[PDB]
Amino acid sequence: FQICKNALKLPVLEVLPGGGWDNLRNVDMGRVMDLTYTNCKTTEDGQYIIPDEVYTIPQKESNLEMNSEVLESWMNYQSTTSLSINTELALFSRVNGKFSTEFQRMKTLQVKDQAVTTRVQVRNRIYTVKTTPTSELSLGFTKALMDICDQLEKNQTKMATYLAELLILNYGTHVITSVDAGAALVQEDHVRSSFLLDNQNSQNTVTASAGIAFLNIVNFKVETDYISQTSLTKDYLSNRTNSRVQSFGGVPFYPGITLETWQKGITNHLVAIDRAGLPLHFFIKPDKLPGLPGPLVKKLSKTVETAVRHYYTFNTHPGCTNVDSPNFNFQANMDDDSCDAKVTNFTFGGVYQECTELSGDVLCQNLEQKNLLTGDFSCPPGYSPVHLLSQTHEEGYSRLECKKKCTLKIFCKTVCEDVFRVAKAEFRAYWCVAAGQVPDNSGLLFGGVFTDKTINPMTNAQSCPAGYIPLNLFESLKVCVSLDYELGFKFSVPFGGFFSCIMGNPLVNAPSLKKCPGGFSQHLAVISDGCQVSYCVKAGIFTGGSLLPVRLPPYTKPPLMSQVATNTVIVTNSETARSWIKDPQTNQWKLGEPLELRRAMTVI
Amino acid sequence: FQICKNALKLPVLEVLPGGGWDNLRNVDMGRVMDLTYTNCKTTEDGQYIIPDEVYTIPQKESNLEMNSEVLESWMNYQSTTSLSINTELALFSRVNGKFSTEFQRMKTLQVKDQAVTTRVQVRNRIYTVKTTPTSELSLGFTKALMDICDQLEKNQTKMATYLAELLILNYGTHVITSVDAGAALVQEDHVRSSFLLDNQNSQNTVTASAGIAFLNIVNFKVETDYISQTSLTKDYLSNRTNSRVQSFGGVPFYPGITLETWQKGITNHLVAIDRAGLPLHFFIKPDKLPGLPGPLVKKLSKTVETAVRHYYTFNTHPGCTNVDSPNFNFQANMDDDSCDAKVTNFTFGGVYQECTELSGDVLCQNLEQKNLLTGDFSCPPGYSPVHLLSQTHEEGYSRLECKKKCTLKIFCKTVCEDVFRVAKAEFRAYWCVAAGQVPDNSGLLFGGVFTDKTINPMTNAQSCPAGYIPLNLFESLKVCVSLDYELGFKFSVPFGGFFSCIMGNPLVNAPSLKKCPGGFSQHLAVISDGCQVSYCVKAGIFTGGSLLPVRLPPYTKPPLMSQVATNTVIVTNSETARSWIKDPQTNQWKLGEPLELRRAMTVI
Amino acid sequence: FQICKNALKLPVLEVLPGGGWDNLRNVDMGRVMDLTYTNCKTTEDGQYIIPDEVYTIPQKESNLEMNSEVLESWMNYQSTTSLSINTELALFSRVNGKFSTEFQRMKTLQVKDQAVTTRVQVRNRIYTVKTTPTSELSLGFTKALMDICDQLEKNQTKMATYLAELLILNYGTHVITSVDAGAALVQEDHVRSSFLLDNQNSQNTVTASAGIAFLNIVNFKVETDYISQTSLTKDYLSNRTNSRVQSFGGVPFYPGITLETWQKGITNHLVAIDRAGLPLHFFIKPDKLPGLPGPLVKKLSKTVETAVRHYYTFNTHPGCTNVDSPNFNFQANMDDDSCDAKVTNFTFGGVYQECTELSGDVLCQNLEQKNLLTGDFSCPPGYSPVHLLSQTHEEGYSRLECKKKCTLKIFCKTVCEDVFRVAKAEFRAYWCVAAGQVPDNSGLLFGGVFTDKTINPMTNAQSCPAGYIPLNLFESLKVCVSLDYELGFKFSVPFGGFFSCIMGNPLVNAPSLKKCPGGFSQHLAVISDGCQVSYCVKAGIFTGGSLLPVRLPPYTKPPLMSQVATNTVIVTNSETARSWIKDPQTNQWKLGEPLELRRAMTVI
Amino acid sequence: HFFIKPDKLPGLPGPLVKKLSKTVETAVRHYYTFNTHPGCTNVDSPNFNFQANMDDDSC
Ligand SMILES: *[C@@H]1O[C@H](CO)[C@@H](O)[C@H](O)[C@H]1NC(C)=O
Ligand SMILES: *[C@@H]1O[C@H](CO)[C@@H](O)[C@H](O)[C@H]1NC(C)=O
Ligand SMILES: *[C@@H]1O[C@H](CO)[C@@H](O)[C@H](O)[C@H]1NC(C)=O
Ligand SMILES: *[C@@H]1O[C@H](CO)[C@@H](O)[C@H](O)[C@H]1NC(C)=O
Ligand SMILES: *[C@@H]1O[C@H](CO)[C@@H](O)[C@H](O)[C@H]1NC(C)=O
Ligand SMILES: *[C@@H]1O[C@H](CO)[C@@H](O)[C@H](O)[C@H]1NC(C)=O
Repeated sequence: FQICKNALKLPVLEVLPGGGWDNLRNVDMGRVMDLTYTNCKTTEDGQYIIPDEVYTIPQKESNLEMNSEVLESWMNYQSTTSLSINTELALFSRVNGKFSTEFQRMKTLQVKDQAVTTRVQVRNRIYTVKTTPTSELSLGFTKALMDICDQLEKNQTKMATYLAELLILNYGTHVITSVDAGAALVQEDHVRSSFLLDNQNSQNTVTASAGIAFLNIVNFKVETDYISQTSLTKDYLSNRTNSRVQSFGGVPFYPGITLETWQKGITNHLVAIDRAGLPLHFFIKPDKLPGLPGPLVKKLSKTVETAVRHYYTFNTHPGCTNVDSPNFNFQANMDDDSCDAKVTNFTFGGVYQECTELSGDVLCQNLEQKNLLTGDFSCPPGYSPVHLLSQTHEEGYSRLECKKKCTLKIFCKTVCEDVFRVAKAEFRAYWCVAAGQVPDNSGLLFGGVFTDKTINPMTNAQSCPAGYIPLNLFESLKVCVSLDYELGFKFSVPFGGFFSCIMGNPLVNAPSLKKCPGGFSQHLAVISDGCQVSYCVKAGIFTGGSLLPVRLPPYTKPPLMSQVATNTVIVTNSETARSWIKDPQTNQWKLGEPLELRRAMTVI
Repeated sequence: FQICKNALKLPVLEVLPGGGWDNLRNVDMGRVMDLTYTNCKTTEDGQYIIPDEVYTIPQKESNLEMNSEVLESWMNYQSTTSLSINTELALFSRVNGKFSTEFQRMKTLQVKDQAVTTRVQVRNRIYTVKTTPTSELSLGFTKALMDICDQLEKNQTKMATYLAELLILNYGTHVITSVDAGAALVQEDHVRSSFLLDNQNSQNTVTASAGIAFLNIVNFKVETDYISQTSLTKDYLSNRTNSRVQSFGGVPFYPGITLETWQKGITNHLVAIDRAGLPLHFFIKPDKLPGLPGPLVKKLSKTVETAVRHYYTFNTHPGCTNVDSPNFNFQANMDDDSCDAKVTNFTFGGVYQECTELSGDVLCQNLEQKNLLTGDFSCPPGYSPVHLLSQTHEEGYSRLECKKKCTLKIFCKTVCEDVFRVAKAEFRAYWCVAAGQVPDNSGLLFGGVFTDKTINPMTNAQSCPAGYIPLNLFESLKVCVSLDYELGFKFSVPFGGFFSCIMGNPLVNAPSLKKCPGGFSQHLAVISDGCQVSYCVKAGIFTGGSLLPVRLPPYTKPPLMSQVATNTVIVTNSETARSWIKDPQTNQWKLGEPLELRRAMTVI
Repeated sequence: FQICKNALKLPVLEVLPGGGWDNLRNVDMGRVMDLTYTNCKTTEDGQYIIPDEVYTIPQKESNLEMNSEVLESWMNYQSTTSLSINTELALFSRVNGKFSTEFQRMKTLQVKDQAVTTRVQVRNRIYTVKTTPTSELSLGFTKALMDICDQLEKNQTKMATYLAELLILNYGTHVITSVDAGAALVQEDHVRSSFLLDNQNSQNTVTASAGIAFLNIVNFKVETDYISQTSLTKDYLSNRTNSRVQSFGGVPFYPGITLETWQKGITNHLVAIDRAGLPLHFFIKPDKLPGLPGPLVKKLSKTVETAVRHYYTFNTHPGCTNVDSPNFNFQANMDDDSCDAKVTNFTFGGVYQECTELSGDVLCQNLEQKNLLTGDFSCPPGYSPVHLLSQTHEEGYSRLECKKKCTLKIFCKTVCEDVFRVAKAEFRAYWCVAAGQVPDNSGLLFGGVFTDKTINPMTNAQSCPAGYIPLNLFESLKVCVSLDYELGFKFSVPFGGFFSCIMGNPLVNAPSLKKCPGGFSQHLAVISDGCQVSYCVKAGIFTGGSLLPVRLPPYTKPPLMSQVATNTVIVTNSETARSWIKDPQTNQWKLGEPLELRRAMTVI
Repeated sequence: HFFIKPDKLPGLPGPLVKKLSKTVETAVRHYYTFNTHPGCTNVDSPNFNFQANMDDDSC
């Protein structure tokens, strides 16, 4: 786009709608649109140039909120940088933006201080920039798309999902279509809930005081002299906690910039104020990719959909988030009435595993372990076996076969042959529940849980407590269970249930959703081939504390190539008489009846 | 248009009438007009150039409303950015602009604070820019039009509607014809209804105080000194809540800009102040598209009409919106006298489903489920079966058939054939109503509802309450029904009725409109192939709370190609002796008698 | 990139996401991306140019935190220079940044003064710069990658791990993908915990005082006059310890720079504010390196993974870090409930070694030593032998063989032949534990430990205490054990247990994790061929004191070439029919069936 | 001594470079031990050695 800047001496449009966007991480991950500047299309005013596949409608509407916008609960989270994306009725609208760099701070300021958040935003959005419907894709994005297509062609349903998760990590969860270019001047003013409970009838005065304080802090730079200083403003400042005036656009903010010099500061600076986009799985349509065939593009879109879904469900964590309730879970984003649900107590029953291995019995015996009570895969008397996960495990083993041909024993040289013998071993995890009123003595007491990735919240380290035996559940899931009841009673915590991605725990009252009852705090334990297993515990002190970080894709190490690579040179549909033949090129699909019939007669 | 800027050193007209416009989202979605600058046609003053297919009549009328414009109820919603579009007698004039970024804030400020909105607008509209009647269409818009035409040609009545909904998402619901270029300076000053009830005879003084406060806040930048400061102004500021001075045009606003420097700021900035346009389905006329045939263009216009209708009815939600009434529904946009209607109570009867599948019985048994009371598709004694939806469901299944030809067992290679076996399974949902005075013990109690898309407002999460069995209605509609009466009485809520897009519930008193009686709050449940099904519940606390977000098109995942693609090379009319023959090109329709008769003799 | 600076007179983007990043050392080690400037791609504003394989999304969001951010405990460590990397759920998220130049100072200020840290940060991040997914690698990084590949090809599994550790030392542990270019103005204000315990209800005032003090120190440069000076500010300054206003970006900070001149100072200066990247072992994918084969790249990635793991576990040290507890370990980064664990006391049992040498018995007898009590490899009565390490040791011996051919005894000249006879000697270390209640008289008392690398914390020098015999454990591990009980009782310290990388000590209660019980402080002793052995001691005064420095890779001297170099010209997979043939070039892998079958028939 | 690796010097052979690195290592060691002097460095103790750098509990 440098040729257009040379021909037209004016800065390029700063924020562009072309490119992927992540709802959780709250950042634009990658570029999904090519956005060529072959023709120097500019904004209707001589200020910014725009790519050819993007049109802009200049709104240039500047608002001056004289009073603050109060957010009582943080479940809504009317976000600043993206209000039209964190609000859509997506797969999960509640956790649409609950992992942002802004919402994390807002949450740690709202629950740890019992203080609602009030913002005084001055958003002078300049351009509502939008993508042209007939826009192409960027070379990197379409290259990753074609790579996922070729990997779905080679019957690698695990490697294709892994590459889709990598694409989401590199291109977000939503393709931005609309974006409100402009600037913002927000003061995320958190104020105690008791200040609103004492001024519920005078909330208008609270909002007015917040707004005038924002205004006089922006312009004056002097804290001893402000405008409209009253007693209620002093009480507001006294009940005020963690004030921060954040200018999302324009020249970087300081308490000295008069709002005239701030609004005039928007001449080159134009940041996304209200970006709105559709999910990327919906963006990849059969007409969007001309060379790639229709049904294959639809299968790839379904793969991207299920990968975005695995991203969402693994990222979000269900649990009550009511500040006053005792079973309040701080880490949870999406809240159900678990804290309000009747509290109970369950006795854990133990876990065992089965080995079904090809060869080399040393590797599956590591993941295989028996019960603590009985010592065998049989369920303890009085409990019911519940299935958790039925998938295969494999790790690569590098073997090199060397045969040396040595003449006169001085020309001796070693030449080898690298062989990678990936061994697959089926593994299944089972855990039982007290379906009957069995004695609590037999009831194993859950003491904690840890693997090499997460940290045991009870011990604050990747370690097994004293007196407990580590039980390897799948590969590295080390559950710590008490060999006896009393000596491990003070340290341990009542169990909540083990539920996985395919099958849930029966503890919720015969339908049983993938959740733990009795107001127990749920946490993730292990991810395995795009499937999660979760542990739930009593809502104690260790359930809260720190905020859970954002889990990022991919959710598995690169799956090894167990299946052989396939070349689906011919693609067919049973519904319609539509086919697609692969040319000698890598990705060049063309319609032809003779070639199709010939290659079909050859393959079958 | 850069050649005209080089030849004539002056900025281009900022806002243009060419382009689509969405009534609900309140933004210009896409460009429907080409707007070529082949001839450098300018405004009659040397300030802005205009496209060749657009003429402008300069009004340059500047108004200074010294007093505010009060809006008692928000049902009218005289919008700021578009007053001539949100007022037309369209398909739904009440919800014409009820999903705007402005109206949402106005509503949350009007009902949550019981405060009417008053605006002091200074709209100096400069140019009443209008489109030439003999104007062509943009390449992207006409390309999407031709795509919808070709898809209606291939007998894909579902994919064509999906592409029409996508076009509406990309080109809005109204093609703008007139637009009032200019700037605005509005103060959306919300003031309590009690302040107007106490000053009903002195509303003129309230409006004067609002206007003078707007004026002295715009110019002075000093809050301690204003002009015409009286006691009534102080009472107005005391009863004032969420003031915001929003300048829709010109240089971005700040409390320091004297209105002289604001009005002089309009030299390059020209935003749409009063945009007026006709719906896009009416814009696509037989004479608008020369190559595309007449009756096919009319069928495409009817498709766009029904798609805009599906957009509207799915977006809008009917329910009483009277602040004082107990059955007030906050989310509802269009209001009938439901809250004033006589309150009742109905006992829910249960839902069952039928499977009619081609092959592979595993997929339809997921959507098929029996009654909770009886356990069979038979209606419970004393109830009447009511039909909800009769449409087919299908999901794609990717199957690849591989036959390997391996010589010496070392040249072994796998070559497959991608086959997509879309399986269609007819599904029908039925729910019964207590036509007679049946016991309430048998009457199933509605506990809530959720799918993978929406969120259960009772549980605030996508989850089934404890003690309830999830009932899959169509694909993912998981209704939670109580197995017993008492234990689930405190959590559940009296039912309101299930009504779908094709058939409504008989609960409204034998004609039965698609609505729920007794002042019950209505909400959307599932969209399926452009058809909506709705659930209605007692107007409790959970019905209000947050405002319902804007539902966006398309209202279904891309429908799979079940029907075979067709090439209607010949098009005929039974009324008139008019035909249209397809040339070897993609879209090139030409009149010819010999070609028509020959190809007709060949096809039939 | 100088051609783009000549064509476009503007500074290059200062911080770039391309390049490796070390989590522990908290610095960008090396460059992992080539970042060519073949096309002069610039930022969307005329301020900075960017490499072709890097795109930037300008956020330009400037925040002004009016109140401080309090960190009660230093276990979370929300870092300033990298908040999105020290938070990810990596192999070890607790020690993700516990070896930074910032965290070391924060720790020595937090525990030695019992003072929590509060920061008032002004981070005006300008560009969220990100790497293109289809980006190549830098010549040096890909050269080191190819070197590790060739060394894994030559069956040097130790030299390959050594080169991987060297690469991590030269390219960090994480490949940066996202980076928030900008500036920061942070005041790491440490304040006593008693000041927060006395103002727990008034923590908002403490944060406000910290923020206003930051603001008035930044701008005024005069310490006698500040704004908003109250009594609580004076109490804050009285309880204040080690204040430091650190500007991470922009023009270097001084108390005179008004924040206007600081924010305006960001025109060329752009430092990483929030850098986010994935681990480098995950960055090296089969598609990232085209020439290098797939399974070999996967094996190299596993080698880099295990080398990063050895870096992490050797760097981190587990031990309780609770300030109030008596068993507080200052050096420990990751904390378990060891201090809270029941305190015990164990009697050390002694160490012996075995020699299994090829030839030249002088070298293994140095590492071999018998027990002090018994004087033989037999375990003392009442103890249980525990294995520590089973690996081979070797050191190079240079021998030159000279035979002189001298004519007339005056032409006499010496010509030799350098021969390097690396001698490998197997060595095993065993140490016993009092499995039974043996007398304490026989129980050897652990007096200390030292080698040539670390320093004995009891003697503060590499020396053996008087009256103790040095016991060489592996090569240089000189454990000092008491020959008697009483005379060495005052100097010595109760033992905690010897646990190594492969096998742990059985002192933790038959599973025994690699840890020491009873709240004993753990320290590293010796690293040997990528394996660590650790000694644990009673949590006394000498366990704290100074902070442990950062252990840096490689964790072994260059392993001698014991195994012969191999040329795996052919690489094969047993799962898929995929192979890779080496061309006469160094690293040029190409697919061919005839060449593969021929060379396979030749090698086997 | 660690910087001089077999790959750092291409012309010079591997084992000879390793022997030279061991020579540089032992020379740096002779530099260190000859430079440093062990002795107690506690100001209050009577046997305080001022010249000593590294301190053991000799005093
Ligand atoms: C394709 O992958 C699936 C899933 O692992 C497997 O069941 C099937 O046998 C594979 N087919 C071929 C031809 O590799
Ligand atoms: C909040 O304001 C009330 C009003 O007087 C005051 O009594 C109270 O002390 C304030 N709280 C704080 C924490 O300053
Ligand atoms: C066209 O579509 C309709 C609606 O699905 C269907 O009834 C009809 O059989 C189809 N005709 C052809 C020729 O595909
Ligand atoms: C509104 O104005 C009346 C007039 O005196 C006053 O009594 C009342 O307190 C005001 N309400 C608020 C909320 O300030
Ligand atoms: C390769 O190295 C391994 C590990 O030291 C050794 O066991 C094996 O014998 C070596 N093979 C060759 C051919 O050098
Ligand atoms: C901390 O502040 C309190 C409040 O008066 C004061 O009593 C105390 O002396 C202060 N501590 C220090 C170390 O200045």
